[PDB]
Amino acid sequence: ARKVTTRWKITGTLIAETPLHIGGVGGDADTDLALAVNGAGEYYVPGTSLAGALRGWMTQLLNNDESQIKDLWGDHLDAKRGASFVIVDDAVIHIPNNADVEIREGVGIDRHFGTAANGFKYSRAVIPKGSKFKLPLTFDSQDDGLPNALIQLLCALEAGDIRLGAAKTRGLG
Amino acid sequence: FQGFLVLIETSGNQHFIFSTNKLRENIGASELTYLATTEILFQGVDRVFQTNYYDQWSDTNSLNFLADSKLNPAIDDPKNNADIEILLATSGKAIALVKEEGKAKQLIKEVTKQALINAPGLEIGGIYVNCNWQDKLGVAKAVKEAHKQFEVNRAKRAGANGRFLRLPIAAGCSVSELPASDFDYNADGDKIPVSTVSKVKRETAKSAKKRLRSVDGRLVNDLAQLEKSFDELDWLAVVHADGNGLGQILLSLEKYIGEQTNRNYIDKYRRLSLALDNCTINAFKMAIAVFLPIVPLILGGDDLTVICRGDYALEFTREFLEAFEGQTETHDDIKVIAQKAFGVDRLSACAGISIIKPHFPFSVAYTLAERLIKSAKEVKQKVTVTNSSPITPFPCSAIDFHILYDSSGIDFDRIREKLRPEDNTELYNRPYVVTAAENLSQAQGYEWSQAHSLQTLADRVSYLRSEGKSALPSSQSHALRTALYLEKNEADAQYSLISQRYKILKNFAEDGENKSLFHLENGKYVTRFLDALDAKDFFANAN
Amino acid sequence: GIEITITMQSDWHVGTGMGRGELDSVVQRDGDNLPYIPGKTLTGILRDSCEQVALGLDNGQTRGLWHGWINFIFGDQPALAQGAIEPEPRPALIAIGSAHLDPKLKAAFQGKKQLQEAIAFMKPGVAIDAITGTAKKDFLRFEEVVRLGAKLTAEVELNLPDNLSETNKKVIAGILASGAKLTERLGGKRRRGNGRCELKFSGYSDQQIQWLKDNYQSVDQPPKYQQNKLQSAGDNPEQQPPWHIIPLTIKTLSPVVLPARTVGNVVECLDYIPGRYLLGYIHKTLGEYFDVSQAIAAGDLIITNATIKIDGKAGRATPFCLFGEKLDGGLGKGKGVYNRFQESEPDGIQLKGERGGYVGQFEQEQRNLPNTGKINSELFTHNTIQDDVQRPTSDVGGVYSYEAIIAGQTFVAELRLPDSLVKQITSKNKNWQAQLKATIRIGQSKKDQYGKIEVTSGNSADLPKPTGNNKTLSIWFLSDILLRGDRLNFNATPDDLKKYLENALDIKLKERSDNDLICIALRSQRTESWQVRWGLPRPSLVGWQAGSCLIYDIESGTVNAEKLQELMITGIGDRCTEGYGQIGFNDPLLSASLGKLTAKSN
Amino acid sequence: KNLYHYHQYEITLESAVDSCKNHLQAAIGLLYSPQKCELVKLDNSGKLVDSYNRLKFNNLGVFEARFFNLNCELRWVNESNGNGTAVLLSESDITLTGFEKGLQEFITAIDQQYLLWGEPAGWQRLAEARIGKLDIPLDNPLKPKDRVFLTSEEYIAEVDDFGNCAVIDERLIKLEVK
Ligand SMILES: [Mg+2]
Ligand SMILES: [Mg+2]
Ligand SMILES: [Mg+2]
Repeated sequence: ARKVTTRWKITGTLIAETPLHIGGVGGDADTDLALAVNGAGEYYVPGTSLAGALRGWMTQLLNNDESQIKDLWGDHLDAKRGASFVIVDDAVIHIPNNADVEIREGVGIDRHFGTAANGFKYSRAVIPKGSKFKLPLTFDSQDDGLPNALIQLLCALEAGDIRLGAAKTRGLG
Repeated sequence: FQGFLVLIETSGNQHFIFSTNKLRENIGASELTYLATTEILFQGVDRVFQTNYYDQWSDTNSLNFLADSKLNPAIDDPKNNADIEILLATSGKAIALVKEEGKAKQLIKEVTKQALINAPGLEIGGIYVNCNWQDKLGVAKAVKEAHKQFEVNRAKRAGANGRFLRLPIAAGCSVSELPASDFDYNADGDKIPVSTVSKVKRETAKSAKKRLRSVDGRLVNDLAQLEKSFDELDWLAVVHADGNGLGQILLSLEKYIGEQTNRNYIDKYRRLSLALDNCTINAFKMAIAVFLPIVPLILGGDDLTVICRGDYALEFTREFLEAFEGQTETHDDIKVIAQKAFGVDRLSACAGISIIKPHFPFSVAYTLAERLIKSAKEVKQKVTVTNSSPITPFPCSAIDFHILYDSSGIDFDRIREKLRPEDNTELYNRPYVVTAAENLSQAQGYEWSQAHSLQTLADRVSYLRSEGKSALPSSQSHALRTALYLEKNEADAQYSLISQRYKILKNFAEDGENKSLFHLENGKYVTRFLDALDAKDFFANAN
Repeated sequence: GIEITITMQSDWHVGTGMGRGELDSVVQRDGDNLPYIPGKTLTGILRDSCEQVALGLDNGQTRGLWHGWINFIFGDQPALAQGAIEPEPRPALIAIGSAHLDPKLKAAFQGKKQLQEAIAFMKPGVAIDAITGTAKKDFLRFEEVVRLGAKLTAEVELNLPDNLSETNKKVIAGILASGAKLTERLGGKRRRGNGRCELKFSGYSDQQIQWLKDNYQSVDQPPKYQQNKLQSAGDNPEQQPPWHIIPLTIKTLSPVVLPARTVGNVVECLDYIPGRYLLGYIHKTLGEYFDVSQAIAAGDLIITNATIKIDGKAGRATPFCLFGEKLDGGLGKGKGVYNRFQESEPDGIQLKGERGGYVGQFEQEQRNLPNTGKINSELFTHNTIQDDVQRPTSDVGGVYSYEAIIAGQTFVAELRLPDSLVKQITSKNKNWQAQLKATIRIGQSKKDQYGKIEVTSGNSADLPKPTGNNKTLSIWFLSDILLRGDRLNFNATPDDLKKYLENALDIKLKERSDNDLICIALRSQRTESWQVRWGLPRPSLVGWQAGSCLIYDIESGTVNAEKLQELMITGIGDRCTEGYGQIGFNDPLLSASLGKLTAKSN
Repeated sequence: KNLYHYHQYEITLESAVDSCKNHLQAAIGLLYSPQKCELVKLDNSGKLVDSYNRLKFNNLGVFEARFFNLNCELRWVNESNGNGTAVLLSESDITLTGFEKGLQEFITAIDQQYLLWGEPAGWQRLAEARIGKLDIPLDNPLKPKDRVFLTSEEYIAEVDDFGNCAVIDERLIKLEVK
């Protein structure tokens, strides 16, 4: 198989510091924009969506350097690289006790008349603040130790510098 | 007069040319096929009869020379001493008249021996039959007897598979079931074993340059840059196009020559074949205006197949088929025979068009084009000459095309049923007629042809493409697209939510009420809307 | 007796490049149209987890004692060879089938097309431009994922060597229990959370791992591989008439790959089972009663090809003398079929010759076209992963496809034995036909996903009894005929075939002279095949296809139906024991004129 | 040009090789048996050192054989319980006792090559991971980049009375390193 000097299982609790929205395909009769649910209908963070948030932040950290990012997150193009060394699982979101998915209303306000623009009325389901989900990372090290960029990533998560899901500029994530 | 008619014909062409996926072998294999009944025929004739057919071929690089009475005399009448006349020569077939049986026999020996040596694995044979000219119509009888007996004598003959027999200890060809015999090189320069069959194909890929570059100086000028160029490209398209009705004409041609005389049958029969060949070549030279990034694997007779740049193949084939119709209207030697056969002075062809991403296997993509051509060729039953009996297809030219977007599966039956979601409904109108509605107006099946007219698709694509912003947003086209996979009641429900918000949608309606994307057809519900969304980016033209 | 049970703990995706509707990628689905894990995925995933275990025990040495054990259990990977290897590649000890949903759940789905779709859902995916933070053009996909909580089970077979010491058996169980427990993910997008699983063997637990932990330092090299050589006795009776014919019914329980040829990267499949595939089962079941290897050498045994069952009987390869109307006729249309051995071509309408498929029975006053059977087939696409990049690459081929006969097809072969060999058996076992029921694996890739078939024996059928017509002799090739020229190579011709029958039957034959009626309708055939015992391909066999026909006017003498019967049993030409050479004389489907006829959850 | 061929019937393989031995000197042989396919080499007298026990049929024995050298090839195939047909094919007209002589004309003979399995691993050894080793009878040692080709001649002649040419036989010659 792929040689692995050490497998690191890196795990903890992630908490929503503001309401989340990871979108599904969209629309659900209750809202225009609808949360992603797993096959059991439970709300979850897809590991694709979380993995991309982490890979995204590292790319901003490493000044958009490709060369190092591909050595953690893997590649398809380079004949030497292929599959990802960081593995990110799906994580189910546990909403607080008695709490439930909230619907946020939205409107677009016509800049000339100062009133709601025609058609620009929408609503979004959001996971309430304080919901929890498991951090589900595995890392297959072929070198010794742990990459410092992967340590910076975990420091950034503990600092709460990473945002996940939609509407990141408008309150969420 | 008495003599013999020689028929020499090449079998198994589709297996020989199209099996191996390697572009150099498909080009190389198609070249060995063309040369066998031209270059090698004329060399064979010259070695037997002491004629100079090869010199005129190689100087002219065209078959038209054998039409000329000084260059290809009559065997009949004493006015000329000639003991050979070529009645016809073409890709895959040749026919000749010879006044002595031994030279008839020796000609077939000569041509086939050279094929065994210079073109191993090419299957070629011939037949000669007694031709009697004291029957006013014996030459037409000789042709039909020769074609009939050739099949029977093919069976009682040693096959092309009876050589290169495997011993247990001999390695394999990499590209064939045959035992390896030679070495060659991969595109990355790694050595590979090949058979003598594949070796000679790959060697011969260069020899095709000289022929095609006479068709146009742009074609196949550097084969390795074509392979490099195709990989850089976004889509390819295997185009296959085939002529309609010539086979029924030529099996019955005694009816259409006019004067029931051997000399007229020869003269008419020869000229028709050469005329078709020029019509195909001329129409191809017109069609390439839409684009160099085009490889003719086959071009001749009524038959074309090429690997085009994709997203230029609907227009190339449309332009080819329209140009081919226009050529056959204007060419005198077809006009009267077509006029007598089908009541209109033109012929027609249909095309199957795979459209494929460039790495996808050619041998699979060509097998689609063979199935798409069969669907396009269904017009040969739905549009027919009124009160003909037995019912003859009316000359109509049609396309069927795919656009794969897949990595493996490629079963035309799975492909088309997976977008036939409900028993009343099919989401494709895809055998599209390219013939102008004017020409068809006097056939049976006219209204069917108008529902299937390519201009309906090409118009709808323009509306999708029309605009500072989209007339119909993609955002909304994909809402409709999703609903089309539901029951028609739900599909019409979604359209009725939209149909007044986007005034362009009146043009996409098909009900005559501006309330459904579906029209009834043969009891089914069918739509063009999904063909227009698929083909939207495969209607580009340099014009 | 072993199973693997897989519990899927997150939504899972497998198997197909194709995509159907508004989804871009669709999951692999079995013959019930329900999602499942292909046995080649399961083997490849389980091997990979066992490879990690062995790579750890070797202290990271990529070759070593423990990688020897993996190659012992899972077979060698030729095409990873880096230098001269002199031993032939070992096959695997472990066969792992495909994992299917619970059979009682699968029954509930039957016919409920809307429910079969609901087992999965669309998962969206988007790729985002790193500087702008917005979705990239083109980078949108919607993907089918199957709902988590699916519990699937696979059959497993460990056909261990007949001599492995109990210490070594515990090592094998230790590794497999270890590799199963290390296996955590399978299918597509594993690295992004799809396809998390629990994989468990029946009867392997932490006790199997714990034994290995306690003992791995003691472990030796694996035993050497040895072929199961044949063994003859030479003791068979002489062959004596009659010939008993025992029908064997084959039913496919999983897809079967029967290699016709490879074109590009796709292996094409036959639509019948050649008799050579059944000799291994004949060896298994009857080699205890008589010397099966001597019987083959003497020709006292024939196992025919298995062809699709029609009318309760083996379907017969469509005769090339049948021609269909090119516009809208032929056996696929069920009308407009002409027997060109007896009927002229009609005026005007051109015909296409028949080229394949099988016809059911026909009788000399059928009033109908013979029942025509079709064989369903499916294309399965696979990949090969290069282990360091963990993705397929050109250096390991990486993509290939098998055509296969799908499950549920039924085929009929016939074992023929002379009376003297049935006496040999029946003196030893009165119920011997009961021992012919078996489940066996045939084909390419037989050890995993492909090739599982039921065999059932019928009751002894009657010997064929052709009509001894002295006017014309007509020969239908029910199977491929291999003849040797007088130089003992296969370049024989139809004139060699005339002499063969002429000499065999003691009659002189001449081609019928009627100008409208075709006398001969053959096609050439070439078979390329391996031989597993040799470890080298067979010599190439050349001949004529099944369905080929010819008819001769008898010049002198008289044809004897007794000898026609005997040739219809034993066949003609080379390798008749594999069912080559099987032939049909004066069958009325060649004699008749056909142009007028028409076809007949809980 | 004549390709000569000599036929004898109801002959055992041990007896066929013995009858032709004067012409099969140093002949390479290829023996087909139900368990294995064997290369062999006859010595310069034309004999196989263990011929009877190698060439017997009776117990999973050889059922088909080919023997070839520069001048001729012997073919044998079993037809009843170890009695077979011998056919020896030669460019030269040669006296053979008991064999029935015949010949056929051919137009031309073209040489052919068949690549043997594998790279180099008296007798030499080729090897390929697809098949393992193949020991081949070849006197010169092989360098690490060599290949061995079996070599042959294909004989072309008219088959049809319409003059269609075909290859009427292929004769094997020798192993050659390339
Ligand atoms: Mg909505
Ligand atoms: Mg795009
Ligand atoms: Mg998509």
